Amino acid sequence: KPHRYRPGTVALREIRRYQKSTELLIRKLPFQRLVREIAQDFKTDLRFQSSAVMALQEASEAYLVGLFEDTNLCAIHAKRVTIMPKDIQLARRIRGE
Amino acid sequence: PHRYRPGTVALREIRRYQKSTELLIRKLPFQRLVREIAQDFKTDLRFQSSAVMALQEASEAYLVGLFEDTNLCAIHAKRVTIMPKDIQLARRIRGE
Amino acid sequence: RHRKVLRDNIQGITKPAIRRLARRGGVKRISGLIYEETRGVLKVFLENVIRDAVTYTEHAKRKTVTAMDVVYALKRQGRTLYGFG
Amino acid sequence: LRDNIQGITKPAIRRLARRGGVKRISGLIYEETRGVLKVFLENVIRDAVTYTEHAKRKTVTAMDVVYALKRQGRTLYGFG
Amino acid sequence: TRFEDSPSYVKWGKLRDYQVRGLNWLISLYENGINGILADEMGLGKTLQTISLLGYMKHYRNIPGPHMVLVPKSTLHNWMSEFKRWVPTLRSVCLIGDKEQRAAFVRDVLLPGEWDVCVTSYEMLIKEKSVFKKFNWRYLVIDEAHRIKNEKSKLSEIVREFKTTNRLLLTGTPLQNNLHELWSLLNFLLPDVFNSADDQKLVERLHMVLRPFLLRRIKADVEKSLPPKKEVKIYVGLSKMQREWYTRILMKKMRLLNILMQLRKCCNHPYLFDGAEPGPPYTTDMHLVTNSGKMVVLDKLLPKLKEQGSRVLIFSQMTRVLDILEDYCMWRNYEYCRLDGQTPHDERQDSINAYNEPNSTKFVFMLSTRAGGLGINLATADVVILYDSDWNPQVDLQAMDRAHRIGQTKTVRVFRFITDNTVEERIVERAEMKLRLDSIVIQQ
Amino acid sequence: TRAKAKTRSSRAGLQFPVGRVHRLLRKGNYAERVGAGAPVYLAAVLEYLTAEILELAGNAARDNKKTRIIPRHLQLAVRNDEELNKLLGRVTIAQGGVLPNIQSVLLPK
Amino acid sequence: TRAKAKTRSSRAGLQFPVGRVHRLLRKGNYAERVGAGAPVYLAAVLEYLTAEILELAGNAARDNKKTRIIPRHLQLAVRNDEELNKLLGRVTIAQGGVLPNIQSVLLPK
Amino acid sequence: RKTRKESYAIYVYKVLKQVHPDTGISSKAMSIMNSFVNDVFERIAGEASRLAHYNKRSTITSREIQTAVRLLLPGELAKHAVSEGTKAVTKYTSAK
Amino acid sequence: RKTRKESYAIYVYKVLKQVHPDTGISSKAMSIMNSFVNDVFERIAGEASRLAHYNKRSTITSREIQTAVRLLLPGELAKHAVSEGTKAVTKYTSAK
DNA sequence: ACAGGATGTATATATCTGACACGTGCCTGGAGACTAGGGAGTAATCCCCTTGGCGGTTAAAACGCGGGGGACAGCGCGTACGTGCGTTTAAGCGGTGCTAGAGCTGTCTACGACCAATTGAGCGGCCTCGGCACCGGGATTCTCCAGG
DNA sequence: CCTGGAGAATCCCGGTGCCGAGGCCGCTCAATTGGTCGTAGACAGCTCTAGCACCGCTTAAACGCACGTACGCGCTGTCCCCCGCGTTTTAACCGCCAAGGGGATTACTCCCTAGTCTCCAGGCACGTGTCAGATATATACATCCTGTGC
Ligand SMILES: Nc1ncnc2c1ncn2[C@@H]1O[C@H](COP(=O)(O)OP(=O)(O)O)[C@@H](O)[C@H]1O
Repeated sequence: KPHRYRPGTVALREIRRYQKSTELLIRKLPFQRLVREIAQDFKTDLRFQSSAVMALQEASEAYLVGLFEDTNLCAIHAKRVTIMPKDIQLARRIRGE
Repeated sequence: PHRYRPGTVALREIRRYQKSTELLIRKLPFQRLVREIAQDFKTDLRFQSSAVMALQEASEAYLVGLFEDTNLCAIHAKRVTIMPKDIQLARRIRGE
Repeated sequence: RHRKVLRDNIQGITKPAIRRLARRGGVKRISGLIYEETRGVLKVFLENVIRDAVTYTEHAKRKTVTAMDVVYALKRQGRTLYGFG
Repeated sequence: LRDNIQGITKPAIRRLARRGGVKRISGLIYEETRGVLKVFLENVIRDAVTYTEHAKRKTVTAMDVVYALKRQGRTLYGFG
Repeated sequence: TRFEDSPSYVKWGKLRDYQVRGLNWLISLYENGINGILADEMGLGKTLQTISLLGYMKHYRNIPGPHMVLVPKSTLHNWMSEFKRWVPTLRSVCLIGDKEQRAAFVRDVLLPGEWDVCVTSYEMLIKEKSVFKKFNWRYLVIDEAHRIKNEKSKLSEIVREFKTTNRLLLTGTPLQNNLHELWSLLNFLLPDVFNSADDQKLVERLHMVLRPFLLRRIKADVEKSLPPKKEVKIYVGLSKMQREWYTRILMKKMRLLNILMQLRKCCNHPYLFDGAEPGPPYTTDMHLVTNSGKMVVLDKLLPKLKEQGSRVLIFSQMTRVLDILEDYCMWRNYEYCRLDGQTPHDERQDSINAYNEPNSTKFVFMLSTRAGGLGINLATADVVILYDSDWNPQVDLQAMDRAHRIGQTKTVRVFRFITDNTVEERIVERAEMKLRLDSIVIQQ
Repeated sequence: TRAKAKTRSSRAGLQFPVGRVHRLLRKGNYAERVGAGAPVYLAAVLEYLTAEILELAGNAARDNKKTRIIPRHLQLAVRNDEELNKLLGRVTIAQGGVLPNIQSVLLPK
Repeated sequence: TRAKAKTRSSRAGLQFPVGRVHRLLRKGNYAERVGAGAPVYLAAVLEYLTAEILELAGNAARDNKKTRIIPRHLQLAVRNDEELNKLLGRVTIAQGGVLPNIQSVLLPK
Repeated sequence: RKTRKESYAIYVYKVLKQVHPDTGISSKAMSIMNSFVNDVFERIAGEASRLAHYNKRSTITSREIQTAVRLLLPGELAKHAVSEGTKAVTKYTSAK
Repeated sequence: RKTRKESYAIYVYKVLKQVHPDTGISSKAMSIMNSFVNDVFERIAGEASRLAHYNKRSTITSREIQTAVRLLLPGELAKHAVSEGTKAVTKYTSAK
């Protein structure tokens, strides 16, 4: 009875919205916790400047977005609409991981 | 008579060429191609033998790597035959 | 003597966040196993960058990682980042 | 000169593809591969010609080719 | 010059011998055109004084303009009840709730302007800066004035940016750490008199500068009851494992980022650390009181409390210490309940009522030092223990007197554990320095 | 007397600090000696590149109905251009977002 | 009078030229000054890397029934070791060939 | 007070005013432009130093800068930049 | 006899004779090893120069070289190389 | 296949705020003038390496043919995912409280690297030989493909 | 679904040529001494940022759930395309010879750049105020989805 959108319209609207926006998508505090946990095993008792975490987050977003673009291209190459770990691993091996 | 199945000869060639190490493009045609390309940028150009040999080596290595990536893309598409679309996909992902 | 744990920090990044990233990348439909793969990829990338940055900070004889160290690490990897000095 | 790209023959393309590790080759691969070779060679040769023009020379050297390859990220060992 | 008893317009408000003088001082300050600070501390009718001041302004003067009273969230209902019950004629409105409810309130009451007094919390004030600045305010009342004790803060700058004619500060202890904060309060009060950062060189000049805009009174001057409280300072030595961890943290694999706070959760109980606890099993036996000096003394001292009047109120600084004492109490199977900031807001009042029931079998009540709602009538306690001391002697005093309510009959005696020759002594030394400064500045 | 000093930038008709470029070249440990015309050449090249990118970014800003240039406008200008996208291929611009790009297979039909 | 000359290579026990490395470092224009121990450190690192690659190549050449190292052997040694392959991933070796590798799908069923 | 920090903000603003009189710029955009100028300067200077070493010279000159520009920039940008640099050096050398 | 040219040929030969007493090398292999040594030296020296510039110092020292090798060489190679270099510098300091 | 009904989205308008653009004051690095030294341009000489040509040979390519295998389109299905909804929670903001870690200007000082001249031994170039790699040949083993 | 045939690849011997390995010559760069000067190590005071343990609110965003639907995936049939082989033609490959440009070296000379001192004027830190860009509401418009009728 209630009006419903098809499986794929809201996805396209979200794609348009997020390709139009420029902000960051991962949450700041979880990202900082992850960064500190990773840095701790390399060296203990580290202090991070608030600018360094932002730079790391920007680089992480850019890398993930480019990877997802290439993964989508591979999935379309395989005549599919979904992206899969096969596609991600293929894209990484082509890029030269 | 005597005839092999379609694909054993190819595998033997694959093994032979992956075991060998010598160049696989004819030297004189490659040299003429290089001179024809070099004519545009400057006229009356001369080359050394080592320059042409190095160009051939680098070109062959580039082509071999591209073909490996293309074979991977064709396998990903659940195919055995490679296609120009696979070549283009490899180029696009590598960044050209 | 009391005990209580929350979660792992690799799970701190969430499936809706990964979906937002994929939408910005242009993806329409996503499989359910993409998320563990994405967490692995992000962890590897971060470990490389952090190793380089910590090496720079150790050479500087400092205890504080700086944006300049991060930028130098990214430039050494080949991912030049503008806008952070 | 002209018609020199066709000197890169179908059997040679096949040998290179087999060293790559492919089994079946389409008939339309060949002209695409020729175009790829043309663009790659033009880039490298242009950089080498820039180096030899700065050197005020008229002969291209293996060192010039190596410098072009290195600046394009394709280091070549074994020529100087 | 002013009335010495309850005015007519305050119904059933008696103004017993302190509200009258406070209201006279407030009226005199309005006439002299200088803002004031009312610092009689918890125990006197500060709310009644402010309400009666507003009633005086509304009735004897014809200036019932835009009035704002800033209060914390927990006191909103109390202030509204006082407004509606003690000066019913001064009809007032309040702002609280989510964004859509804020829009409803502004569209229904605030913008129509039929309101006279608007009462809001700090957060709602910050959220409604642009929707509140449009009204030419006449009085600006800030209960718990020590909230804006620090400059360079959002609330302080926002309240400075408001267009107001006068203002009035309500606080218990205006001076906490140093004269910089009291200068901040005075600079907010008088916009231009105290713009600078600047026994006869001190004390005297401070008193004669602070006189014109401050009041301080004592309940016992006329109340003359509620017998005094004795503070017992118990020095306690640490255990061998405590000494070991002390040395390991002091010399410098765990995280050692803030050395002072690391030594903190270590002079209290090493089981707030990692690795001090035994192996994979969590065996709650002798991995307890018998491994920390403070816990040993606590286990020695509690049975005497059981054998005597009892009802020990416990004040701590760390919810980790609260949890470990909870484990100790369940190991001893003692009647107890735990209250802190993490406790849901509704879950706190029923706990207080249960502990204050005429027949409360509960013996242990644990509260964090600052995690109270600034109220909490714990008049049924008789024993108060300060397991930890903070850097705020004023906060310690307020936690002490929150159990010193009028209802109390048995004199409450305070305990203070100190680990001698450790960082606790430093903490207490800084606290004593601050307390002496605050006393010599304000109390006289 | 002493002639009034004329900056080498205004002498060569530039807007970039020729003297600062010479100092940076000399302190940069690139070579032992630096010619007089090398900093002038470099400053002119830098000015041309900066002018091109700023003009493209300003065109994008005017198209987006804002009179200020932001990093998103810079990213839009750097992409959408073959030469600039090749020069800045491996460069990440903070707060730049991505170009609108939807593959035609995904679009409903 | 002077004592007999002792090379810094013999001082550090190395086989690579410390003096030549120092001269190249001074003349290559990497910094204004060079410490005494930097050439020694660099020569030791270069010697270690050469020893590793040469032992890998020699083992591979012995497995091929030959006593001469050739570019094929060098390529096999480099590409069969993960760390060296990462170090020389973007490097082409003349007359090296490729690693024998056939995808399992192409193998006959 | 504070340590002096140098950048290219003044010159970037002047060029922006010349090419678009009624147009502003944000602080982060200025940081991006500063980093861009620094990156291009470093790339061109490194290419020039490498050229000087290759040809066994010791002086970085206008010829080296031009060759580095032609190596770095892609084509039409390279030729326009070469025209700009030639105009600048000729104007600087003509009577000064 | 033209102008003399230097290389690491004799040193590579000595290292080869140390590690494998009964193995020889060809001219192409020697050229490959020489180019490899030049490339590694260039990379390490450039990274050390950048480190010195970042830290605003005017010297290249053992700390700069060690940090450069830890940045360039991955993992186990880095640890072994650092150990070798530290041993060599210790023997040089003790013998001087 | 076409209407209308709900839903997101763009546009106009008004408000507010904080960051950008400009002016001030002061200092430090760039410009003017001078000197001195050697780096690089310029001319001349040599000789090596590139180019151009020819002729015989033989592998390599081009071409045609025949046929089995892979590409591609179609069909069915059952399942993992996208969409909407209620519930929980953890992020984000605003606060305290203190102490260290590094950027800082200022300062001192000492030792380590640059520099110079001498001198000798290590390293490159050159010349010569023997064993290792290569190639041809013959016997042995392996793998694939058709038939019954 | 095993057999046996026919190619391909592997292994062992014997002969050739040449390139690697060694031995000398000569010089050019590295080692050895002595002197110095500045760069870096070490201290000191100020001031600013980060962290750790919390608290108090608020609310957007994450989390778990139900459900139907495109979608991924397997199986089939068709067809033609690519492969494998034999034939003929072509051009690479090889070796040899001749000619001349052009790279490479050496000797002169000068002009261009390092280095210094002096002066001053551009550029940087610091305030400060006003406009461009969020943000919030109420319209108007385009998109999509299903039922309705044909
Ligand atoms: N009706 C009253 N008039 C004056 N003082 C009172 C009255 N009722 C209680 N008190 C005193 O006030 C104290 C509690 O009030 P409190 O919460 O301190 O008010 P406030 O928060 O305004 O200071 C008690 O100790 C009691 O002695």
